Amino acid sequence: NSDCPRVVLPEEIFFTISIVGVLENLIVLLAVFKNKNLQAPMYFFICSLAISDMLGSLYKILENILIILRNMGYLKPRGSFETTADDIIDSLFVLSLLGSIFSLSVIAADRYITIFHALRYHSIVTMRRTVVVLTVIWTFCTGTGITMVIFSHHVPTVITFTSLFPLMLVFILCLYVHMFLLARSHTRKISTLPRANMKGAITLTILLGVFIFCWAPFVLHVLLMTFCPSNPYCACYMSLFQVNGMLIMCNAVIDPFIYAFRSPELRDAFKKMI
Amino acid sequence: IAQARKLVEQLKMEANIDRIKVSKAAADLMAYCEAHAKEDPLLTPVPASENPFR
Amino acid sequence: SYSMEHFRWGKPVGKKRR
Amino acid sequence: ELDQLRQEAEQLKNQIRDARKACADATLSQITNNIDPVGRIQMRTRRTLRGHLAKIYAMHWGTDSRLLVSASQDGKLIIWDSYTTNKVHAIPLRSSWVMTCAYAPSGNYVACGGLDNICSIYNLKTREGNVRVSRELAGHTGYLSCCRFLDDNQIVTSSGDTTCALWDIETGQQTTTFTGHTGDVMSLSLAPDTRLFVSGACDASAKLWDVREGMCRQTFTGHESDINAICFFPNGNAFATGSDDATCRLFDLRADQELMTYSHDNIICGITSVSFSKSGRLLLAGYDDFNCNVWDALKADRAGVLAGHDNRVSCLGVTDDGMAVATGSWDSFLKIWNG
Amino acid sequence: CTLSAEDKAAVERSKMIEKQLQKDKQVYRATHRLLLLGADNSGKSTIVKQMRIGIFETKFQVDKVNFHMFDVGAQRDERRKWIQCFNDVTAIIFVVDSSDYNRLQEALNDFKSIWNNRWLRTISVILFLNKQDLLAEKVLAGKSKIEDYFPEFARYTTPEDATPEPGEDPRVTRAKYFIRDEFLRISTASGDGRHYCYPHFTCSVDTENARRIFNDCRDIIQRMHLRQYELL
Amino acid sequence: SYEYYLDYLDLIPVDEKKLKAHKHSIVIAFWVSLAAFVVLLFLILLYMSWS
Ligand SMILES: [Ca+2]
Repeated sequence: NSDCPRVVLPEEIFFTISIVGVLENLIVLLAVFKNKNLQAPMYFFICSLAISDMLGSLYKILENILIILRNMGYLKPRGSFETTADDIIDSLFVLSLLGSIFSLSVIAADRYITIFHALRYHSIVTMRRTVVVLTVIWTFCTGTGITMVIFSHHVPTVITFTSLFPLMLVFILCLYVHMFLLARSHTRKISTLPRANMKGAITLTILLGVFIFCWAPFVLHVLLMTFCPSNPYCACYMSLFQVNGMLIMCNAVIDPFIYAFRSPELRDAFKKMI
Repeated sequence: IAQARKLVEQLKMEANIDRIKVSKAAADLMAYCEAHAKEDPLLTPVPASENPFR
Repeated sequence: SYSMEHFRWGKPVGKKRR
Repeated sequence: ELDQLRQEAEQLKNQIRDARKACADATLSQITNNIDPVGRIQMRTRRTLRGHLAKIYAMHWGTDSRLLVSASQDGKLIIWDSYTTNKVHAIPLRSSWVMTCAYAPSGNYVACGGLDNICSIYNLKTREGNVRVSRELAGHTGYLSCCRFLDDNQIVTSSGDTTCALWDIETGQQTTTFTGHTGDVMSLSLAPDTRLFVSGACDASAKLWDVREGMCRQTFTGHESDINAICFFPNGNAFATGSDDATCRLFDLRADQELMTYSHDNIICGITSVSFSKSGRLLLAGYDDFNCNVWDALKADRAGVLAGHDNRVSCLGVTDDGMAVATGSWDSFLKIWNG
Repeated sequence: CTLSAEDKAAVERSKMIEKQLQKDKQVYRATHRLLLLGADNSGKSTIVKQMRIGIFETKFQVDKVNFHMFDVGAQRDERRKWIQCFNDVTAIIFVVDSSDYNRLQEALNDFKSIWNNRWLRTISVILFLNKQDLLAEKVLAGKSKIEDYFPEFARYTTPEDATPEPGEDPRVTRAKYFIRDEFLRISTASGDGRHYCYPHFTCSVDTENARRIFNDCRDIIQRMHLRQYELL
Repeated sequence: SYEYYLDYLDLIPVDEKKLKAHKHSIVIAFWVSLAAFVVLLFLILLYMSWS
């Protein structure tokens, strides 16, 4: 009976978030491949992000099913019948997270190429390179998901998974801030007044805040669990693990609203779906 | 001048035609439609096998 | 690896010998 | 003498309209009331001819009712085998901006034209392959809006310059020039018997011409803004006008009046292409609102709607046997429909 | 699976022509397409001639990026119903005879038609105010007064942001910028941010016209994509 | 009995009374820091656009 009980969230919240994410990323995927108009590389990178989100929410659904199976006893409380299942499902989880991060990164890179290599973009980002880069990233994602779920609780594994957050975040910043500065340069020539733009700053803030608020809590929890399980304050932070998971899952729900639907063509594709 | 002349002749030749009553024209159009009311693939779809796209 | 937990890295790994 | 000439023109105009009213006995609407409806006629995309890199602007079925041609604004004239979806050919056109394409009834030649004022005849069966331009029918002073073959040696073209012309392919000169339109002529439809052809133009009028005689027999009006499309009824007694202002209207030659005006309150788009199904009861109409409407040609009601294109449908070729309706679109896709 | 020799050959030709279509697709996607609209007086001919280095198409590569350019000469005076097909060009190049004072209002009406078109609502316009040398010559000497055609020039000063080319007196700058902002007024009035105008002072002999086109296309695509990303 | 039994350790029973700073020090500090980072990004981007 400690002052920081391990907060247990109702299974309803997990189920609802996972179902919403699966459905939403499903309509995002359907908008592509049912609208051959939407077949540019950028929409394929958005589709990769949607697949990552779908895999994460699907992981959740499977993990809840397996937990409510162990509970109620349909599966043995321990043994290969549960430990290897946990390994494989949490592998799905880790590869979903890494795919999401690298999908955000490649979306940023594609946007950077479109802006700062506009006249030569289609020569640089072709469908061949689209497929090859997506395949390489997802192969890396699955391989290191296996690596980080089987060789999980070692310190260097935590170090690398942790570091993929700040380093990719600074990459995304270096890209988006440069695009924002170019937009400022254009705003100088568009109109005479200073006219400090808001939709650019608001857009970058929304993107980066969704990325951070939906990853920083989990990364902090992992770091504190690895380097400092003993400090009382730490332990009170770790008590909120399920909330931080919910946050690392809200990304799936709130990713399409910030990368997919803000394209008018994708909105139109969804409208015709209806 | 010449353009006006040509316009006048064109109007005259257009007028000279032997117009027919609308009732007869509509009757002919309806009769033609009836004569193929079941021979149009799109008006009445054929069995899937006979459809050359199947 | 040693139990089904809702995510990975939920708790540390030590020697719970008994 | 302009005053007297215009007075005479107005007098004859009054005469023609009065005669039209005299023959305006009970309209097609009440007569077609006795006709039963066709129901909610429908059809599903049986094929999606992909391969064009840009907007599809024109198509034409060959008389085989199997092979079709389509022109995209890159300058590619792909000949498609509708049954198997195989691409028999794709001709690299010298001018990227094509606005029309035609298939010879014999299937031996395919013609096209566009913002370049040249009708390019391409011979499909020669040199054991390697389709190459047969003759560049140049001489028009505007963009070729439509092309249609009479026979393997004759082709009739409509151009932005307010004129249509007949060209003998071998001799490569205008055997006849159909001057008389007040605006750009956009589409022309040959009658089932090739003696006549009807062309609609931007002057908000449609005109019927004798190919041999070389002068206009009749002119029609009532459609408001423009005629993007024009098609003959399968019999050759009436032709439907696809207007740029929300209305598709059917005109009869011998009666020479607007037999009907197909339109609905909801639709505001302009008609881009119009064609009849065999037996003519079904007047397929393409719209700017990325949809194709099915109109009962007689009872004048929307018997169906086709919706599979993400953009403006530009061409609405119907097969000679009546077993398919092909729909090109600016979305680069060419979909074949059948009940 | 079970195909006749004829069917096998048919699908083989389909695959070959699909390969050729894919090659044409890369050629087409990486080439930027321009419409060179302009009045007869406007030196469209001079522009195309300098960058040689019915519809008339001129190829030119600047910094290893392909550019179409479709002159639309030998066409009726009215432009509608063939401008609808140029709805997907990256930019429109509008050349105007700045020197010819009388027809300048007709040029403004033409630019109004092109700018405020139902189509072309997402296409930028590059105003190559051609033959500024002739305008300079005419505005130095008398016998041609702006007010006689555009009375507003009496009440017009030189924009504070004007950057006159060295070796030009104040009055030529006044007149040239008056014409520029006369076009821009009808340009900025209904921009809606979807498409922008890129004024440029140019002459016939100028070899930098292609470079201006390249920079303008860069800016147009950049601005369009930034708007798509909501960064601008 | 058991020996060298590697397993998921449970959370230490932290008692707030012994703690000097508030139990949730890390949570509040980290979330205030994240909100501050987001607001700083917004304000710096706005200033760069303005300047
Ligand atoms: Ca787990």
